[PDB]
Amino acid sequence: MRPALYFCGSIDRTLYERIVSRLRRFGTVLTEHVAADRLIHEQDLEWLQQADVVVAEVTQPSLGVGYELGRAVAFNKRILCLFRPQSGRVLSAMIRGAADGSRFQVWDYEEGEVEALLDRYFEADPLEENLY
Amino acid sequence: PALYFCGSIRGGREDRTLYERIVSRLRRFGTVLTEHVAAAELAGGDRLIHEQDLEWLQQADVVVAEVTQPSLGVGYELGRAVAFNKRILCLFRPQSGRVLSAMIRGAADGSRFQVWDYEEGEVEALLDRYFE
Ligand SMILES: CNc1nc(Nc2ccc(C(=O)O)cc2-c2cccc(C(F)(F)F)c2F)nc2ccc(C(C)C)cc12
Ligand SMILES: CNc1nc(Nc2ccc(C(=O)O)cc2-c2cccc(C(F)(F)F)c2F)nc2ccc(C(C)C)cc12
Repeated sequence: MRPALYFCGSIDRTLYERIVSRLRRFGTVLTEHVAADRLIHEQDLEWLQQADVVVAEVTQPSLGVGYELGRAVAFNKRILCLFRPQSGRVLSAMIRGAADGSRFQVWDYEEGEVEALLDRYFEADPLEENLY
Repeated sequence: PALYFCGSIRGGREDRTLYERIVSRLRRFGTVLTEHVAAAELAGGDRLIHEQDLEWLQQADVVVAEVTQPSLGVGYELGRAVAFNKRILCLFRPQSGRVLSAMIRGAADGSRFQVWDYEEGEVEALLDRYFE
């Protein structure tokens, strides 16, 4: 089966659909139907552990997104966070500070470039190798 | 006891008097590791901030989190705290009109991780109940 990708965002919808649509080129997006409480917590936890990579849109402040990122770090997951400074917000220091430039990355982006940034991210460290 | 008070930067401005009341009450039970962060007008290095909060979180006997304001930082600290199996109390005000994230309400096991809905006037009596 294809790699499993976890898309994390705040429960924007047009941008989230573009992110999920692009990530489907790299594998199954486990949270695709969520994008489209104990039971919810358990299901997201099951999917986070299954994920090969966690891609989180962290522009909208969310306790849920933050919590899933904290659990993901504790699971030693490969994490990419996407933040849009054009929102006007200052990203939480806890999320910027968690970055280590390798396993946990935080990229500031402009809405128009998100598809190109996701291709860049998987070209540098693919989940499936390219054909010859 | 070492007590970790977890609140949001936004809540530290909009709920300043309420955060001061919570920190003041918590001091009757032990040392509040984050007292100086709550007293500050909120950055000095995001990695330094992350490492400091993570050191205090690791050392804490109990984490008391005010989760009424959505915050990626408060969510992240709660996710790291659950991975450490910290004893956690989350305080949420439904009069705010907010719907607390399913991820936070769903993390409750009702004993180790508890989430209490409250009205601001009763917070001192509720913290006395919790530590009694
Ligand atoms: C509210 N319903 C369900 N939420 C969730 N996760 C959340 C919970 C809270 C938060 C928050 O911002 O606090 C955000 C999320 C969330 C996580 C990943 C992606 C997205 C996306 F942005 F893509 F949509 C999210 F919103 N997981 C689910 C998993 C199964 C089911 C049923 C099918 C069983 C229901 C749910
Ligand atoms: C922003 N500055 C500093 N933040 C923090 N933690 C945060 C980071 C982000 C968030 C967020 O909501 O996203 C919230 C917190 C936070 C954590 C616990 C208590 C509070 C309280 F509400 F009580 F105030 C918090 F706000 N730790 C620090 C630790 C040392 C220093 C020195 C420079 C003085 C600075 C800081």
